[PDB]
Amino acid sequence: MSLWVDKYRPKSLNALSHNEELTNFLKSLSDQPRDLPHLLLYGPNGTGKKTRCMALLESIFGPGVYRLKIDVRQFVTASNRKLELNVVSSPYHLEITPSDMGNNDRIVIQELLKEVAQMHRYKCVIINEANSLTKDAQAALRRTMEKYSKNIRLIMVCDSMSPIIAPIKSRCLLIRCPAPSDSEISTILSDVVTNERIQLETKDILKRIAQASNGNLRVSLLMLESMALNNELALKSSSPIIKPDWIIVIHKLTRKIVKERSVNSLIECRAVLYDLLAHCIPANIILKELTFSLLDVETLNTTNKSSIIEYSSVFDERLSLGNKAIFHLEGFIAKVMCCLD
Amino acid sequence: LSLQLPWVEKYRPQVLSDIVGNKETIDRLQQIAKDGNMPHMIISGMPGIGKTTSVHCLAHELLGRSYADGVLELNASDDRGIDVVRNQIKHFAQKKLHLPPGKHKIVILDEADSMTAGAQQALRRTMELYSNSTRFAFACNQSNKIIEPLQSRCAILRYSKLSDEDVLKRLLQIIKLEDVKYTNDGLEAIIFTAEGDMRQAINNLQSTVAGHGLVNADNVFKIVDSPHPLIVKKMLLASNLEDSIQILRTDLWKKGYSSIDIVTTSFRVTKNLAQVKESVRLEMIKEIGLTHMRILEGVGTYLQLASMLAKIHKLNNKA
Amino acid sequence: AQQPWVEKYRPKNLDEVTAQDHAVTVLKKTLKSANLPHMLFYGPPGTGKTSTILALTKELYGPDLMKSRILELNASDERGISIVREKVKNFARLTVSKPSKHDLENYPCPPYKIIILDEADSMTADAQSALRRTMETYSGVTRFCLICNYVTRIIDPLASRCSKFRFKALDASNAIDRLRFISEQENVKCDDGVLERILDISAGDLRRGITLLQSASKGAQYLGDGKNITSTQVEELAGVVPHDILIEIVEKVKSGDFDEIKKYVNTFMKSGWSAASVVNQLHEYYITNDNFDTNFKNQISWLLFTTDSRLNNGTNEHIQLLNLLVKISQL
Amino acid sequence: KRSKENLPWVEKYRPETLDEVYGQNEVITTVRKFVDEGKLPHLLFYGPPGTGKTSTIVALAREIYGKNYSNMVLELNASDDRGIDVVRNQIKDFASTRQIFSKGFKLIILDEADAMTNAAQNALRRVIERYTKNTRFCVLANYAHKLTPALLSRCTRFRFQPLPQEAIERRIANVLVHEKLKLSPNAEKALIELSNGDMRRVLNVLQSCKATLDNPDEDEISDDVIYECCGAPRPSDLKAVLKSILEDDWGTAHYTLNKVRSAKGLALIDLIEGIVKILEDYELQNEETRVHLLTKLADIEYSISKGGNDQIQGSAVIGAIKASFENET
Amino acid sequence: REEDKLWTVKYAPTNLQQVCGNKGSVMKLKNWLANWENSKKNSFKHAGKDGSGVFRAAMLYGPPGIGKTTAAHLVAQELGYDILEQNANGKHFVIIMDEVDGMGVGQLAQFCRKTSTPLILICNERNLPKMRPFDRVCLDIQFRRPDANSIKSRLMTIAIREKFKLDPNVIDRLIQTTRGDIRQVINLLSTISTTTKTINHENINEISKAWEKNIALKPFDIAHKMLDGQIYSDIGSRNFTLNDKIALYFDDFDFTPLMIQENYLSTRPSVLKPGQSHLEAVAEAANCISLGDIVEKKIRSSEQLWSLLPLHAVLSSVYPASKVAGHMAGRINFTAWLGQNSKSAKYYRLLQEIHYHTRL
DNA sequence: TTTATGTACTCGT
DNA sequence: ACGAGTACATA
DNA sequence: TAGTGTCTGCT
DNA sequence: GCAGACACTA
Ligand SMILES: Nc1ncnc2c1ncn2[C@@H]1O[C@H](COP(=O)(O)OP(=O)(O)OP(O)(O)=S)[C@@H](O)[C@H]1O
Ligand SMILES: Nc1ncnc2c1ncn2[C@@H]1O[C@H](COP(=O)(O)OP(=O)(O)OP(O)(O)=S)[C@@H](O)[C@H]1O
Ligand SMILES: Nc1ncnc2c1ncn2[C@@H]1O[C@H](COP(=O)(O)OP(=O)(O)OP(O)(O)=S)[C@@H](O)[C@H]1O
Ligand SMILES: Nc1ncnc2c1ncn2[C@@H]1O[C@H](COP(=O)(O)OP(=O)(O)OP(O)(O)=S)[C@@H](O)[C@H]1O
Ligand SMILES: Nc1ncnc2c1ncn2[C@@H]1O[C@H](COP(=O)(O)OP(=O)(O)O)[C@@H](O)[C@H]1O
Ligand SMILES: [Mg+2]
Ligand SMILES: [Mg+2]
Ligand SMILES: [Mg+2]
Ligand SMILES: [Mg+2]
Repeated sequence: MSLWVDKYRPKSLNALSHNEELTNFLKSLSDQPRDLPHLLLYGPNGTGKKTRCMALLESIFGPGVYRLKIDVRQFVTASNRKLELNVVSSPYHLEITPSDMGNNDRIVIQELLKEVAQMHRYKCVIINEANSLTKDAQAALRRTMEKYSKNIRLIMVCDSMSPIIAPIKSRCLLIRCPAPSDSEISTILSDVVTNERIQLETKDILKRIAQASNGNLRVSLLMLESMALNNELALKSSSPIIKPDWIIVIHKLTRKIVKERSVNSLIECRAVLYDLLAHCIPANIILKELTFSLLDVETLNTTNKSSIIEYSSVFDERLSLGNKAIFHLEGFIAKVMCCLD
Repeated sequence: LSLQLPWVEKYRPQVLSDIVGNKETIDRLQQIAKDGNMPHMIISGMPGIGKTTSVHCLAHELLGRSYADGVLELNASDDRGIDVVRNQIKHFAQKKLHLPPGKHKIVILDEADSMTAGAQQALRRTMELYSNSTRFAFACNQSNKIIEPLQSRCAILRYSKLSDEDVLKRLLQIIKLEDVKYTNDGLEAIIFTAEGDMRQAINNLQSTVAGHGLVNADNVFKIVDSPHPLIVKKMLLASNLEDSIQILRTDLWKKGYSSIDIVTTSFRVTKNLAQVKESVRLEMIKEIGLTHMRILEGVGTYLQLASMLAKIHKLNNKA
Repeated sequence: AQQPWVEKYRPKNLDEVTAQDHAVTVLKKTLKSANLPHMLFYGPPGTGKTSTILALTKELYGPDLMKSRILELNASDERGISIVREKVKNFARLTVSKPSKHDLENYPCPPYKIIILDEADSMTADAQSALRRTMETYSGVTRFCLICNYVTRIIDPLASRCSKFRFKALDASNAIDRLRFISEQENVKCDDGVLERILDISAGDLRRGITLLQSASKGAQYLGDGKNITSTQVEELAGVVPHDILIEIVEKVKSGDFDEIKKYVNTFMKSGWSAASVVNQLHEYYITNDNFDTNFKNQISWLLFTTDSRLNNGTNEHIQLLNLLVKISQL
Repeated sequence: KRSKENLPWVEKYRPETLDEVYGQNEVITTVRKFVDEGKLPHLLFYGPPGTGKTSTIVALAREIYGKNYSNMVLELNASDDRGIDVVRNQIKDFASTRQIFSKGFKLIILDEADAMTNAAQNALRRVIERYTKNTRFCVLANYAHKLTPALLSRCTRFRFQPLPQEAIERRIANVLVHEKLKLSPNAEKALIELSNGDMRRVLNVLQSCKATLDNPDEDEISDDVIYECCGAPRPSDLKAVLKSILEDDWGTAHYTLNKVRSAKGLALIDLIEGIVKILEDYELQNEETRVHLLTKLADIEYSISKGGNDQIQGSAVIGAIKASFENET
Repeated sequence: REEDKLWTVKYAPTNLQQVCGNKGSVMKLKNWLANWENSKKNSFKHAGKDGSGVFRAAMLYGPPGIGKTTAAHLVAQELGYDILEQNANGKHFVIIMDEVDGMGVGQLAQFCRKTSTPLILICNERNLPKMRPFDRVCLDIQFRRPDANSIKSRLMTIAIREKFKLDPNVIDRLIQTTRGDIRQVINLLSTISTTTKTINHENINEISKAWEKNIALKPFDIAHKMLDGQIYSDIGSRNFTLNDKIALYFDDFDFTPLMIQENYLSTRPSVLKPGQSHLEAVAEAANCISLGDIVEKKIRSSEQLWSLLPLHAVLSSVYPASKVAGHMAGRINFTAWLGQNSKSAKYYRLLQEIHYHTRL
């Protein structure tokens, strides 16, 4: 693929240079694939958890695992709300992600598991974004992977278990994929720019990219591609870091909040929130980085920052227990302006 | 064995004069029975106040001894639908029966509040077509579900709660006709336990007389308890927290009242509460509904109710 | 073997159920008799409720009879009010299958069938209300069993109609024998208290402890040096934070500077350690220590409880732990 | 199936005569004088779960009627469908037609009637009113808020009080006589505070205790057997935990609570209700202390119902109690 | 038959002089019907002064019992037409079908588009979603609550013919009590005159208290009523109680809480506490909207706890507007979340459309 | 949008 | 008569 | 052609 | 509340 993030992706444990202790543990588990428990890989985003799951599969299932395909099935729920979530099929392993509307994920998971329960011989299943499960598909898994413990193996790819209920953690193995420090991120970026052709004026550009990414390999590779295209394959230390329009408008919103604590300012903040939620960005990370932006302003005091993080936690639990994403964000911003004024 | 007929139909009124309550509606019905040209009416309100027996007595006075020939008793008990009810209304209205020169065929639709919009809009057409031959009648628990044009093309005679005088008069009539010993304490106990309802009052009186015999307040209390809204209102308006907690436990936890019913009654009482500032009522309702949710996931612990009352007193104390 | 340890050492018989004996003795003496009541198995996950009920099913009727005398329903299939009103009602309405001469000769074979609803707390209130008289109407021909790790979700009538058997959590003291037996049977080496530390890490769940022991064993045969398993390996495999990082976390907290605290919080979150473990470790450090004042201990206990309760309801671990550190820094 | 003794104590014993029902003495004598004299109205039986509603109505049907009442009395429950179609077909045909077995009136049992729809109740109230001459309706409901007020007003309301100590004592004496079993006074007291006014709970615990003993005969069940079989914390244990929380430091109390939980596998939640129950009779000079105690304990049990780490929740209980009592002065 | 007939049909308007109120719409319909043949000879190329020539069919709406059907019949019969009803110039058949909203709507709209005969539609709601096909295919003749003079004179005539005393200054209360429903006024006069032949100002207050023609408010009317500082004051709360506020919510309970959240920011509060700024009042008000977010999540979930609907009123509609209540600076704004949800859902659909296309 | 349970309705066989 | 597809209310 | 006064649609 | 339209008089 022309994209830079996915060309340079390891295809086995020996090709994995992200970490060594976790590679040792993965090949320790792969040494005896017979007694393999249900896995749960967790960590910050961009650590290659999907890649580690893949490389473990080829360590266990051998070659040919990356020969995936796309299959279409039909799903029936209450009334006649037809669902056609796609399963990413392949020989041996079958891959599917519960990226439904978040209301009827039970039927898809149950149907796929009961269909693959017909028959080395045990079929592993990985589902992504398992944190945002609706607490009911987890209830289905709680029995499905308990009874089908000799034919189906289930692997969790999620960034946290805080939404995950206790039984799922109980009947699964908790292994952690950490994010690397700046130095080995700079090393892997140097390896990449050695593989293809970029002339570097100074080696500090990769360190600055690693600092900007804050522990994310996919973000680092996308940033490297962006700088390579913008600078015509000639990296320069004077070139500033490229930030998303999302973070840019959040920064402008924070500056607007701190410069004017008025109701009208809250109106344009609500308009920006409308547009950003229309850009299909989950509101939890929006609130998280918004609060981190409020805590990264020099003129803020310590009591104001403490109140900001308190309201952050409160509206975070409110956002977790709710569906209207705009309500909690608007309330938190109103409380922030109230605290500042 | 075969029982005697219950006190419901043993004393259901047969003529319009027997019905007690609001004098204006009853004597209007009597005057229009004397006249004969009865207009279409929608009757609504709280149930058991004479919303159907008054219509039956009016129909009896209108149609004399030919009642069975030209009265179509309809209700939700038999069958309801659009193209069943409209078919039966069309069949009944198209019956050329020799009525008296100043009389019509009265049609009674008891409990038509739950009727569909299509059935009501077809009933409008049947009215505007056969108004010169038949005149309808609606008795419903809530007129809000009825479409607005139906109430537009009707003589609305909504009733209200029967006062203690009407209930006392009717109960004294039943007592004198059934040879029941009574006491003023028993009478007022029946009045409070009636909640302004005839059927509940006669049921409590019948239970008391066929049980303890003497109609006193204590025997009525043994056979039936005080309504929960009053006790819950006393709960949510008490001064101290320990008094509220002991009232809660002794009156609604040692008496077997379900916790979800307690919280629902608290919500209704606070929503229909007076003499309290509006914002105070709103915040009390907010926290009572939080406790309601807490009961709803499955946590029906008595301590949830205790915490609800504790937060009620915390908000009442104004920090 | 060919399949994991958790389903390999499941109690086949009633006597194999360790820790829980107050209900196992009841079931054992009900095996001889036939007056089996309705069972409500409630307790923490991994306490062996499913294993106990499967053992009871095997001992009551034997492998042949349970196929046609046991009905299994769970969240893997539909649990709506229609399914409750039709399938369960029909199954309880039919007569019992005739026991064979072989089954009656070997097994006691009580003349009733058992319908077990594992994860019964997930049923709707309407379904639970509908499934009330199916027990009493057909009690002479069948019995019901309910398994649910939240007993509070079960409504009052449904909980009353069944007998409550509380499956206590398998702590270090009660479940040491089972883990030890697994250790000598699988030839897993324990140095001084590795099994005890593993039981301490698990929140009363033997399945989690067996999983950590299996992972430690996997590492042991992968190294292949035949060396004694240390507590460091099993604590690193569990995912708990090393004590020195906890000490420097406390040092940063005692400083009170917000900027350094936030920077170190970001440094800690890019490591990826779970915030629940951090809350637990801060708890066992601050509560056990004596230098902190009583009011400070009460405040930090309340704050840790609030943080853990919020972490149970999803949310973001970064915000929760950063706010927790800020709160405990300003006490 | 295979003799009546092959049944649980809840179901082996079930009253078939009105004299075998204790506790609700007022209700039972009132309905007895309803049915013997011949003035039984439409009934509404309201009470807690497991307080003898359906047993009472079945015994009433057996007393009034003959043994063969299959076509005489129709029992309707949430186990089968109870939509408005059921009311308009089965109830309609049953109440409309005069009795075929005899020439008397009819009785229809609306068991757990609080689970039917509003339209079902709207049709059912008129079903009751039109055909009340030859048909009576008895309403069994645990929640009165799911019933329309018209259905409340039609039938006379019978409030089933929770069964007091006397009813439980006589019933356990009867089942001990029937099953040839002996009980210690502390064991039956523990049954009194554990049953929560339910025959089902006390009978199930008694059956579990009978199956607990190695020899059912010649052995007496004690309160320790009650506590170990039901997993109920001992009152002395609960008061010791509360005293350690209220008088010791944060290390001693935490160690004591962990040791108590680990020794007998006690549940933290049941410990919470034990402390709460021993806390109402504790005099508090500060009213806000009660507020903080109630709200903090309520949040802790809410978290327990949602689940989580047990030691953190136990220390949360300790901290809530200590901080609230710190308000004392 | 005689002397046994309802007042609403025995005292029926015989000509357009007898009909009272909404007279401009009466001339509009009369000129439409008189010039319908002129439009037919013109092949519907262009309209006239009133802009009704191009319209193939006319259509009426308004409150019930205002005289839409009566005026249509009288216009048809005075000009000379054959009245015919297909609802569920003298020799020219005119179609007078009532209750278009009582439903097929697409086929009826097409039949209105192509009709070789005069056609009149009578309904009560135009802005209904089912009436969207009738947006640009029928004339917009609009009736309303009529003036209290011609109906007053008609009631004088009816009363002096029926021999019962009344006062001149009763028409205003009669019209406003019945929301301008003339038929209900006739029914009220008949009903009262059956017993009380002295319907005057001394009794009209109990008459109104017994005969309020209560009607559900549209969302916009709900928002304006909910966002009023008078009804949350001590004096104004007694007239419009909390129960009425809860009852006001249930009229459009799907759309009520979205409207309150959209415009609780654009209103200047009038019940501000000492020290309560407009920004601080919003912060508490927005907190309750997030508090009401949990209730809406639980009600419309797998549990389906619809007994909690009154709770969603207080947390999401009443209390958020109870602290910022006052005169509004601008206009009622319709909620933009519904438009945002549709735009985001397609963007969410586009998010997973190409992503699965390029997955392999 | 929501999301099962229930009721309703008419079309079709 | 009964079953299936569609829509509405759920205070 | 332009002031009052009131009813109505903002989806 | 913000216009927009429909009268009455002028
Ligand atoms: N005003 C009254 N005077 C005498 N008996 C009355 C009166 N109102 C009701 N009853 C008695 O109530 C019973 C009939 O109740 P109904 O009038 O049919 O109830 P309802 O008022 O129509 O309410 P709903 O909505 O139909 S349940 C008979 O036993 C009557 O004797
Ligand atoms: N008392 C016990 N003795 C022996 N093994 C046990 C015991 N309790 C639990 N286990 C082990 O725990 C593992 C899982 O047991 P389960 O029966 O699934 O517990 P559980 O109560 O069903 O957990 P759930 O279903 O998630 S609530 C198996 O490997 C069992 O062998
Ligand atoms: N006074 C009593 N005397 C003897 N047994 C009783 C008494 N009250 C209740 N029981 C027993 O309680 C058991 C269960 O109660 P039931 O009457 O069957 O059900 P219920 O009390 O009506 O409550 P629900 O609706 O079934 S949850 C019965 O088997 C009876 O044996
Ligand atoms: N302007 C009026 N002047 C005199 N009487 C009227 C007037 N408007 C209505 N009425 C009376 O009220 C009755 C209502 O008749 P309709 O015109 O059918 O009512 P409507 O306005 O069409 O409302 P719908 O279609 O029935 S909901 C008439 O038959 C008259 O008796
Ligand atoms: N050791 C490594 N060498 C090269 N690329 C890596 C390595 N680890 C991760 N990556 C990159 O990470 C990308 C995938 O990351 P992903 O699995 O999405 O992380 P997460 O699962 O945390 O979101 C791949 O495109 C791959 O190029
Ligand atoms: Mg009635
Ligand atoms: Mg299980
Ligand atoms: Mg019962
Ligand atoms: Mg009309």
